[PDB]
Amino acid sequence: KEGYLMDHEGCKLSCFIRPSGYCGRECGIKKGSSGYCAWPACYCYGLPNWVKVWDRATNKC
Repeated sequence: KEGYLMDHEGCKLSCFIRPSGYCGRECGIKKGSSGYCAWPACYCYGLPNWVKVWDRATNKC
């Protein structure tokens, strides 16, 4: 599964002025296989199906 990671508040995880590879790391902590800064937010590939990703409809940010 792919999508934007969220923080604890339901906001997309920002990658404004982060080092390169930040989003790949954060995606990997959630067991994703790849990620990148889809500026301004981290986007992941290869997440297991149980991982919650951002959804605009239900956003709480």
